[PDB]
Amino acid sequence: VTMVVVICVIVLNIHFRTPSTHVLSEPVKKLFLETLPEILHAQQELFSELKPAVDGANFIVNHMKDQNNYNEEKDCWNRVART
Amino acid sequence: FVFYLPPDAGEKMGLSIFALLTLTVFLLLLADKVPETSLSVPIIIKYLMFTMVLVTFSVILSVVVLNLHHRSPHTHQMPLWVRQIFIHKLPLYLGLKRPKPEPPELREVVSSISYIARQLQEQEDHDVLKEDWQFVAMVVDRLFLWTFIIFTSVGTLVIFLDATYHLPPADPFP
Amino acid sequence: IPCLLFSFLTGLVFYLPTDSGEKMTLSISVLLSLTVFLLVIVELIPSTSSAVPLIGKYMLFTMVFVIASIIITVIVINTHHRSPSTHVMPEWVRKVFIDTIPNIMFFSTMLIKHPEVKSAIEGIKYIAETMKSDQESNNAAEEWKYVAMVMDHILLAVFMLVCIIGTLAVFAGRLIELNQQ
Amino acid sequence: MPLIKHPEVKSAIEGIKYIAETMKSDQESNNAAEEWKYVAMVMDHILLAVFMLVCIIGTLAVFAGRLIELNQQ
Ligand SMILES: *[C@@H]1O[C@H](CO)[C@@H](O[C@@H]2O[C@H](CO)[C@@H](O[C@@H]3O[C@H](CO[C@H]4O[C@H](CO)[C@@H](O)[C@H](O)[C@@H]4O)[C@@H](O)[C@H](O)[C@@H]3O)[C@H](O)[C@H]2NC(C)=O)[C@H](O)[C@H]1NC(C)=O
Repeated sequence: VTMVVVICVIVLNIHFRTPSTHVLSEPVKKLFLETLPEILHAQQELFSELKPAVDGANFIVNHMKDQNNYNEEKDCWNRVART
Repeated sequence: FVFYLPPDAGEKMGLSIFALLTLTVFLLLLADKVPETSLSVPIIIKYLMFTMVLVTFSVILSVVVLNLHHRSPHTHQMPLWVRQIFIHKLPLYLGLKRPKPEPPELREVVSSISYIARQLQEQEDHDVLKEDWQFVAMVVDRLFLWTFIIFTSVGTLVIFLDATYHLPPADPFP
Repeated sequence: IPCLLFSFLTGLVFYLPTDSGEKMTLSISVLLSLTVFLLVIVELIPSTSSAVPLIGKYMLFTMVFVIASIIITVIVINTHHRSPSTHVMPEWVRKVFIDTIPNIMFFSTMLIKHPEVKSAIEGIKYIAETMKSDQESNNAAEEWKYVAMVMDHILLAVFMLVCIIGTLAVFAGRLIELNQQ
Repeated sequence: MPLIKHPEVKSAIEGIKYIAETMKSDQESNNAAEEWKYVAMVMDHILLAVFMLVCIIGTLAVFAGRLIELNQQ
């Protein structure tokens, strides 16, 4: 039971690893997500007013992209923890 | 091993304080075995009280770590000395590295889009101040793990060497 | 010594933030530890009813301390989770916990009219107003959170002070007499 | 259960499309999650009924024979 608690602590450390805290190594990711899962189982007056809109739209798009990358690496760590 | 648990798991108290509860159960176990005299303290009682103090200190340090982790980024500002010690200096000695390298109709649309952009910028700034506190909490948790390991090893070795080297006398009458 | 160790852990729940979700775990399981240790104390100490012993008074003080910490922690958690819409912030709480607590201030924040195009314009506007309303609710939620945090900072010091003071009041009255003897 | 094509405008349009497809995929994944959630809720209901029935049956059948025997003699 003591060893299982230690295992649970390690698995929870693996599960809650975050992009801003840890680096997902490619050998680790390839080992724990491919191998072991298989083994186990004018035109400027307009632009004077549209430039803030275009810049803001680009910012929102980049923010969504960064959040999606963050989330995807989070599910990658979760899948490693499950394996 | 409570210091290796993430703060985001929400299980540090549920582990350390339940270890304390189990230690109380073993105190009940020994309550009917030890001598009741007061001339000295049994070494096994010394060891049990030492282990209880260790677990009690694990709870205290875990509470400090969780206070650092869940610290509101807006109402609690980082002192510059915390930033200097726990982000730049001690991570290098503890083996921790942060991955971060450090028309009337259209006018309403423009204002709205700028409002979303500004709100998202504020969200990123608040996030950054959040991860600073969280990284300080992690560093303070790796330091506390190492000092807990050191204190545990030193105390356990001292008590066990005191116990093991107590031999019967080879002479019935010194 | 175990009673002292359980007593020192009682006030530490007031250093635990509410957003951890482990405040009542700590308090209730310290109570469980005390309750289990009651078996040890009953097994060890005399069972007499002529008068209350000093150990009996210390055990009762520790238990009442843990109960008070549990009650006040529940009050703190209730204050932390007050909804901005249902529960309006009274002015007296704001004055006494956001204005008159200026002691330790490490704190802060004390012609294209197609229906589809018009609908897109209105949807963007609606999105912005939605996020604005969410921010406005979060601000008052955070005000209540600040009040609960201030209450926890006060009560941590209060509880550690009482933990020292009650123990000294229980034991010094006889320890000083023995030193004089 | 007019023609103003420019490298920064095209990025905004493509990113708006990306945002829409992102919340489309998120909605699909979320719905697939609520399906399993509905399944787990259904097993919770069935096993609540089953466990209360077994609790009643065990409170009765263990004590039934000796209580009726004492009623009779
Ligand atoms: C187990 O318990 C025993 C007691 O129940 C312990 O026995 C004691 O051991 C000590 C040390 O060996 C003895 O003390 C010694 O006594 C001799 C003899 O003293 C006599 O002769 C001298 C001569 O000059 C005289 O001056 C004295 O007054 C006596 O008449 C001394 O020479 C030594 O210096 C020393 O004092 C005890 O006498 C002895 N007690 C008994 C009752 O036998 C035993 O050691 C314990 N075993 C352990 C701890 O392993």
